[PDB]
Amino acid sequence: SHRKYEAPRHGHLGFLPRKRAASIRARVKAFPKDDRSKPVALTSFLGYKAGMTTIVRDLDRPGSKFHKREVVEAVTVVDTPPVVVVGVVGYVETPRGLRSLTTVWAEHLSDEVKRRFYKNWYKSKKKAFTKYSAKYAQDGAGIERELARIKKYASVVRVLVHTQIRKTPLAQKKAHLAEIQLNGGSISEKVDWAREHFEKTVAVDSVFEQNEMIDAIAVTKGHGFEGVTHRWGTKKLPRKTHRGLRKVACIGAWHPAHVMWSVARAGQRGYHSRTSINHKIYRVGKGDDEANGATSFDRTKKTITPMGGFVHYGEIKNDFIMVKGCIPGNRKRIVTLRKSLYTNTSRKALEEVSLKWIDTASKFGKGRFQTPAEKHAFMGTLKKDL
Amino acid sequence: TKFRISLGLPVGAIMNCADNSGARNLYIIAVKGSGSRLNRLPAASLGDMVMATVKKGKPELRKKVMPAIVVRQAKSWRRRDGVFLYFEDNAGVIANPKGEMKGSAITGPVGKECADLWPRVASNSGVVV
Amino acid sequence: MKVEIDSFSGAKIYPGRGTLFVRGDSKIFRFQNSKSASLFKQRKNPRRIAWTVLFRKHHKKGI
Amino acid sequence: RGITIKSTAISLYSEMSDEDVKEIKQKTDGNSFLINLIDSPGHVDFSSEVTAALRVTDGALVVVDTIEGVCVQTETVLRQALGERIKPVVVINKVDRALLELQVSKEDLYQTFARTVESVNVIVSTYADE
RNA sequence: UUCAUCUAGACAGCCGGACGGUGGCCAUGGAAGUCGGAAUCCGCUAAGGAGUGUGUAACAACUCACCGGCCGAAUGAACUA
RNA sequence: GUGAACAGCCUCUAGUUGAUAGAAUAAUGUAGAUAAGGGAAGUCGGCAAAAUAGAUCCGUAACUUCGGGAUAAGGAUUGGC
RNA sequence: CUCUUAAGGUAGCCAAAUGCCUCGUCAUCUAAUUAGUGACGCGCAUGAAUGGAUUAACGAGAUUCCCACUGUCCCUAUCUA
RNA sequence: GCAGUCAAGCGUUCAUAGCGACAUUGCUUUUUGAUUCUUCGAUGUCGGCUCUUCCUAUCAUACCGAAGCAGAAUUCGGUAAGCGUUGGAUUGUUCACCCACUAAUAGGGAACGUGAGCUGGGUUUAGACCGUCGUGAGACAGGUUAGUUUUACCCUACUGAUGAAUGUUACCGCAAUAGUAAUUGAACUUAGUACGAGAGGAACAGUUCAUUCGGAUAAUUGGUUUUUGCGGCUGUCUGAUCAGGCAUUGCCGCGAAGCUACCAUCCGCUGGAUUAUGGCUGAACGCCUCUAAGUCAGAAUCCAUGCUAGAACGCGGUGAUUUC
Ligand SMILES: Nc1nc2c(ncn2[C@@H]2O[C@H](COP(=O)(O)OP(=O)(O)OP(=O)(O)O)[C@@H](O)[C@H]2O)c(=O)[nH]1
Ligand SMILES: [K+]
Ligand SMILES: [K+]
Ligand SMILES: [K+]
Ligand SMILES: [Mg+2]
Ligand SMILES: [Mg+2]
Ligand SMILES: [Mg+2]
Ligand SMILES: [Mg+2]
Ligand SMILES: [Mg+2]
Ligand SMILES: [Mg+2]
Ligand SMILES: [Mg+2]
Ligand SMILES: [Mg+2]
Ligand SMILES: [Mg+2]
Ligand SMILES: [Mg+2]
Ligand SMILES: [Mg+2]
Ligand SMILES: [Mg+2]
Ligand SMILES: [Mg+2]
Ligand SMILES: [Mg+2]
Ligand SMILES: [Mg+2]
Ligand SMILES: [Mg+2]
Ligand SMILES: [Mg+2]
Ligand SMILES: [Mg+2]
Ligand SMILES: [Mg+2]
Ligand SMILES: [Mg+2]
Ligand SMILES: [Mg+2]
Ligand SMILES: [Mg+2]
Ligand SMILES: [Mg+2]
Ligand SMILES: [Mg+2]
Ligand SMILES: [Mg+2]
Ligand SMILES: [Mg+2]
Ligand SMILES: [Mg+2]
Ligand SMILES: [Mg+2]
Ligand SMILES: [Mg+2]
Ligand SMILES: [Mg+2]
Ligand SMILES: [Mg+2]
Ligand SMILES: [Mg+2]
Ligand SMILES: [Mg+2]
Ligand SMILES: [Mg+2]
Repeated sequence: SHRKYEAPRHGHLGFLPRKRAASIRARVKAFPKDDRSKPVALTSFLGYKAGMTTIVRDLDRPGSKFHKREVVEAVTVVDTPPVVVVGVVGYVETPRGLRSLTTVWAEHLSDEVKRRFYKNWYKSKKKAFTKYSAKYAQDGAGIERELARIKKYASVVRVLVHTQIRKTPLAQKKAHLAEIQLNGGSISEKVDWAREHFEKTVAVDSVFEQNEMIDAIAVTKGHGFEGVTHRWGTKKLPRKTHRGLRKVACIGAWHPAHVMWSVARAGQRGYHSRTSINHKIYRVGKGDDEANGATSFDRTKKTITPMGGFVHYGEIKNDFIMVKGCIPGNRKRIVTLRKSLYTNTSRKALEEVSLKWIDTASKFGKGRFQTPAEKHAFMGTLKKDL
Repeated sequence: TKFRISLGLPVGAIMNCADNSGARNLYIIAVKGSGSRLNRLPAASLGDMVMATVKKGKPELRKKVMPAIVVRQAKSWRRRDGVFLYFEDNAGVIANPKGEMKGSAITGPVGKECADLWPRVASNSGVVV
Repeated sequence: MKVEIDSFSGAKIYPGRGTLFVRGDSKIFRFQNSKSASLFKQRKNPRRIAWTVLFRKHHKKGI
Repeated sequence: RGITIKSTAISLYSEMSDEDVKEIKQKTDGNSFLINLIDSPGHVDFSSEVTAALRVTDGALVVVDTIEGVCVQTETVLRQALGERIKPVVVINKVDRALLELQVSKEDLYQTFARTVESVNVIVSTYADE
């Protein structure tokens, strides 16, 4: 017989399987469509989620009941140190998909990126790329021919870049290596861009701008084995239920005489690769620029780092991208931010935010003070110091 | 017309009658503009128009359904400006389907969004928030 | 925007922080945290709770 | 509602110049006039108060829309004025409407006025006694 | 398969006429071909129904049967499986 | 000892330290709890849970077999020195 | 006025744990009630120690409503063993 | 139960806008019958809750054709199952009825889906009362009350999780295949405009929100307390103090972290081909004709862009590859 009461399905079948991602770094499965008139530029960047805070900004939304007055908005801050270009990968179009023709790496690789190629760095002999570095003996004749093949072929060109993770407070110490597609015309210039940029750093200012809508690709926070009630949002069974109530009552009809893929069942929740789109950047702040967390209306000399440091992450000392709302992944986790795959014109994009105030109070509690100066000015003299 | 306000008055809630129409409380039975979902109770927020009955009040106001407008919520809700606020009690005013109040005066404050949504409630209100 | 003042303890309230309570007499009470909110609902005296700025002023602390 | 349901009297004071008082084919004296103005209702459902208004007055301000032209009620309300021997003066209204909506370029506006007056004058011609 | 039109000009196509007795009789508040019952006539006729429809309160005004003008060779209808 | 008390809790004499253990703390369970706003809208059904609770003082209805109902209901107080 | 019995259900009571029709009719209770209560009674098939009716008090008896109360639920979440 | 053919008539005229008699042709197996083929060394028998999928005989939403379509509203129909289809009073109930919101509260199957998923209100053991029937034991699709819902650790299915082998190991990639997602409403403006005598009353474009769903996330707010973190309190014990033990976490207030809440916040993409349909040229059939050749636009459709997984016997590139 019929369900007797219609209700929307619990969970989304397009996010299957709900398994652990194969890597702690989420894969960028699509890059922006290449427009061969624009200059050569990175279409993505590599950063690490530091934490969240709040801001105040005037809402610029004509037609809204609440236009031109102040809104408090949550923002996620991602530490984004400049990425070092260490390679170049070419992809030629084949009737079976894209295929990597060849990859040309930089002459000298830092131990940070070399650590990625070892599971046991402490006892290794660090022989990686030592014969490859000999390819640059006198003129790099093999290298220039290898790049020439990329120009003659390889309709898609990607640079191999790695995070400068020793600049982050993370104890990881091992960089994350990823391929970023080079958009912009004249593929030959793409290889010229990559070859010129070997061993060179690329800053987040050259990828992202204020007010830009970007895509967050990250592996969500893992939660281990989870019951159906929280994994899918299924209704809790009554208290009277025997053998437990945090279950799905009917997992299938008699026929088909099988459990169907569409039935919510217990398993791993989280640690999934997600690509969340249309998150607006509110800040592209600079690590060397003291008073990061200040705005044109505050001017107070305070960095973006909250009082006592970002909880579970540490202090931010590099370039950071502040996005509106939240992004997949937890603190300290590698995240990749890419360009929007389309041109969004809906007055939520193209809306030019100007921050009025940034919350720098401690996230380690019910923070009362933005800066240590304010704490002294409020409480006055203490017995320990001050 | 209104941003989403944390619902704190599901169907069956009894709130204080805030006008001078002679009723002492309103018993919510439905919410205008409420959605549909299996097992989900329709719930009212600040400024919402509901259908209500008079449980205590003047005898001719009782035993019949009438529109009401919620003027105080008492359930913490979040404005866009970050302020989580709530009143001391739940309170609404009897009104016609067109939003015009049956009574002539307000006892207690009135929510900002309720005053914005209903000019008659705003006009009969004193201090707001 | 403009920083408000906790009605119970006198602590500065920054945008988005704490809670707001409108009494039946329409009086506004802004609380910087659940501790101050709970103490106010418990009806403790700010003059008597030893860490509030009003207590410190009444006892000539800090000045 | 947006409609007129009654006929309310209002009194108006009007000063003018000497040069147009000379342009009057009526025995007059002075330079000031007093107007007793009635706002009749347009609906046929309230077409009795306009009869009361017409009896208590002597002139009729026949307002005509240039968009809709001569309507059924303009037919009716002017007929009763002519039955009471009321002299009508016609004003063509909503010319702004025709100039933003109909986009009449140079001659269509003149022709609408021409057709309007002809249709109005037909009404007074056949319902006027000698 | 059967029956019809057809170089003395078939079908289709486009164009012209579609009258007079006469607003036929009776009814109808009005009924003039065209709300109705009945009468389904005559004359001029290449031809026109006491009308094929639209339409008017009723007239009117178009339209169609009907006959012609242009082209010149096939065409139409009803059935069978 | 607290306490009206052989109630519950702690201690003195006496007795025992006997139940296979070690490591983590997934789901679902068993047992114990808490939860903003609403307050039975859940459900066959207030099932389960919560709420009340001791003592002192005030006050206590309908009905009644006059004996009760009755701790009716409804209230106020309680520490230390 | 009849047919008819041993006598033809009296006092009482009822859609009652007894009424099919039936979710009976009216009133009240609710926003809405096959529930509850108060009435009516040609009552399939109520009824007088096969005891009728009414009863204070009592009941881990069945049912209805109200206040309070609360995760029963909106809508789930967290913690401990 | 649903759908057709003919058209005497209804529909002011007018068989076919919408209907449609007398007849007649069918379809379906959510009705109930008919039968007794399977099951009596036993397929757990109603209803509700939960959850998934499927059908379309489509209530709403998308695009349209027709009207006895002026507007609005409404009615008939087409492509269409993509996406929704509720909260409650009574009753075990399915069903029914009413209140109310809603865009709508469409109909159904999946062993009349679903009891080693629950519950047990009903039916349907044994106890008990009443009415009727019976001399009686007892009977009642008559009413009422109480009445044990057992087992998974096996295989498969599903959800997750490892894993030998391809020289080894490590990194960066491709995407065959499989899945897929967004839904709907309100307000302002157009505009009191089109239309209409009037009453009334749109629609395209644009803007701000909201509903349902989905995926994340904890800046703030709320919850959570074994942080047994601080403080307070009771009883007892350590001679008193200080400091503490016990009261199965002794209780109370606050409480950071983590987890978590439409109880909190953010986000949820755009190109083509098509269906119905409306058309272009143009015969068949000197005319006509959206159709026959050909062709334009066009739906919540389909396929793609995008998102998820990465074939563990699909593949590529790249680094190092055991002086002993
Ligand atoms: N655009 C435009 N609108 C006009 C003009 N004149 C009148 N109107 C519209 O016509 C409507 C009716 O006019 P009003 O004067 O307000 O009232 P009224 O004409 O008396 O109508 P009733 O009271 O019902 O008889 C108004 O609401 C105007 O919007 C005009 O000149 N231009
Ligand atoms: K059997
Ligand atoms: K917390
Ligand atoms: K102690
Ligand atoms: Mg359904
Ligand atoms: Mg049980
Ligand atoms: Mg914190
Ligand atoms: Mg339900
Ligand atoms: Mg907290
Ligand atoms: Mg007027
Ligand atoms: Mg006629
Ligand atoms: Mg004692
Ligand atoms: Mg609660
Ligand atoms: Mg509460
Ligand atoms: Mg209450
Ligand atoms: Mg209920
Ligand atoms: Mg229910
Ligand atoms: Mg109980
Ligand atoms: Mg008492
Ligand atoms: Mg009593
Ligand atoms: Mg009797
Ligand atoms: Mg009876
Ligand atoms: Mg009764
Ligand atoms: Mg009830
Ligand atoms: Mg008896
Ligand atoms: Mg069996
Ligand atoms: Mg079985
Ligand atoms: Mg169909
Ligand atoms: Mg079954
Ligand atoms: Mg089963
Ligand atoms: Mg079972
Ligand atoms: Mg039972
Ligand atoms: Mg007997
Ligand atoms: Mg969630
Ligand atoms: Mg001890
Ligand atoms: Mg054509
Ligand atoms: Mg064709
Ligand atoms: Mg593989």
